[PDB]
Amino acid sequence: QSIDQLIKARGKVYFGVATDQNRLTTGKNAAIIKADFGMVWPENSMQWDATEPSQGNFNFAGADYLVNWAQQNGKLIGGGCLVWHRHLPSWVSSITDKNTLTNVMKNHITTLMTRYKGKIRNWDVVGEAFNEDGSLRQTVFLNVIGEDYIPIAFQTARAADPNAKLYIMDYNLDSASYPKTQAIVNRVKQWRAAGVPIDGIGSQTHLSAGQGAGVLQALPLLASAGTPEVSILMLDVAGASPTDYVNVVNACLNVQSCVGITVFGVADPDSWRASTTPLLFDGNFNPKPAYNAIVQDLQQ
Amino acid sequence: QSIDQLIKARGKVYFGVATDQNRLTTGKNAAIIKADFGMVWPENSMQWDATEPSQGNFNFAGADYLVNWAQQNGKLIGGGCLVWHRHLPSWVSSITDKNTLTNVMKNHITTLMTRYKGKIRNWDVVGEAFNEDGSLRQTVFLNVIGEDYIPIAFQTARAADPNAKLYIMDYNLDSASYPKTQAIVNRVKQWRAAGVPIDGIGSQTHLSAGQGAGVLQALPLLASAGTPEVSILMLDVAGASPTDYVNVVNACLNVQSCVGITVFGVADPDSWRASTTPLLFDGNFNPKPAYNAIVQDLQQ
Ligand SMILES: O=[N+]([O-])c1ccc2nn[nH]c2c1
Ligand SMILES: O=[N+]([O-])c1ccc2nn[nH]c2c1
Repeated sequence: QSIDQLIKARGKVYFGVATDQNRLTTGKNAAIIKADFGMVWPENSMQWDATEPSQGNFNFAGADYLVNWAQQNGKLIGGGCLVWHRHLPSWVSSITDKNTLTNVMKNHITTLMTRYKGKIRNWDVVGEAFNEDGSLRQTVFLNVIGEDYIPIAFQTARAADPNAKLYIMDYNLDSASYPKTQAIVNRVKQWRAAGVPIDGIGSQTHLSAGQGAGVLQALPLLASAGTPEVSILMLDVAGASPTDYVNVVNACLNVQSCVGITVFGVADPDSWRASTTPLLFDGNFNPKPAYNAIVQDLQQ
Repeated sequence: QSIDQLIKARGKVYFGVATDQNRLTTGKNAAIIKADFGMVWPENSMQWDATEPSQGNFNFAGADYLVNWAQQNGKLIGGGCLVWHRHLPSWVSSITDKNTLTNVMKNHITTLMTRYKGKIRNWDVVGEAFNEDGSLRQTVFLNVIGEDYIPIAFQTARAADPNAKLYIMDYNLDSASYPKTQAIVNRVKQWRAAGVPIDGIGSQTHLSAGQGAGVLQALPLLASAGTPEVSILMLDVAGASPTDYVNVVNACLNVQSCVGITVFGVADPDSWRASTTPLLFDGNFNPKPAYNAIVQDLQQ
């Protein structure tokens, strides 16, 4: 059975997966995505280092391939990350002038979003903006533009494509008692109360064995910020226990504003942490017990 | 135990593999390439659709990543394919003017080769130019420019980087009695007699089970064209029988002008024909029997 179909039958929008051109032309990835998943995200092809490796020199071939494949196969598309220190080329982080950085950031956002205007359901606009203690991470954007870079990014994104749902994303939001989780919720509440157009919080969910249960409490806390949507993104679980995966799915089901879940690849050998076999299909492209456990949960 | 080291000890240049950025950041590919392979090729990142998606506007992010990684890790680099109908964007195949297409082709060759001048051992300049009956394939280049497109491509490439070995590549050159095999020999002999700088013939070797034995006769026939080098490229073998792989390796060893062998990926799940499990490492990144058989053959 298709986990995307089953999650839609439970009132959710999608079960998604990260992919890119050379996954779609190898292995069994295309067949599995066509049958079992409802939304695709670019694993790498929309990051800043992939799309604007030198100023104004945009590289869209990989992203274009993904968008076209998704449209021809009737899949939703997520995009990102527009503003993320981790995939930033050196030409950006060397800028020290506030006006120039504001305009470089705006141009990067606008160019990417305009190119795919109307085709992208979700954009991850700002990623990993928080330190573990809940303060704002001191990236080039914070240091040079100041704390208004987040309002600016979201206002710019809403203008570039008013159809898209605009998300902030972060990791280590998996426990309700962790300071980072409470910090992002209270900042998003205040931003939205001042009119910043943050439509969603996306939780980059990279779990160790046994950590799925904590998401059942963390995700309702993220939803308390009052955004229209929340999502689980980049999901993988070391060991791929059925218990951990089913707990994450049930957290999604329990939270009315949680629109769906995206797993960070199809098959274990193509994972960034392949030795932890953390995905739902094995190296032979066979569904693993965690896949079947999700199916059986969603049927009930 | 490294098949590249062992083939170098037998007097050859390399045992190589095709890869690209998102293979190097996932799985165990980087570790295996570091330990066991001596040359890397771009699986996709130097093809025309990837590098020049609109006229004169070049995308280098993916290819730059691979070249940098190879230099950091002491590996040789192959590049290609500069002129190949199978990865051609639509803007090229809609040109009908001979001068314009000639200039477009020359600019594509010169721009890529200049960017990496001195860093690339081998360039595959022209690919898949022959029909199965040995006539020239009627691609946009043949239809618009005529058969001079092949001489022009090679002369342009030699001027752009005189350090690089320049190859023509084709597939189905695996049997000495197949018409295509003798046809490429006939034409390469004629082009070299006219001063065209074709340094190598690269045989894109996609075998079915039991076809390795025929390479023992086909590869010496390809070498009879008199090029300084020949190579085995894009190698994969359905079923990955040790006998097939060893026969291909011994064909290389038997042909003085054969500089090396490149396999078309690391692990089975990442193959274009993964269901045929045709590579040297399995879906758990373990070396398969064919890998160990190559090790023993190179020591014997
Ligand atoms: O959910 N995702 O797998 C995913 C992948 C890449 C991304 N970049 N930004 N947001 C992303 C989400
Ligand atoms: O040998 N190769 O694997 C390989 C891969 C891609 C290519 N493009 N042109 N030549 C190529 C060789």
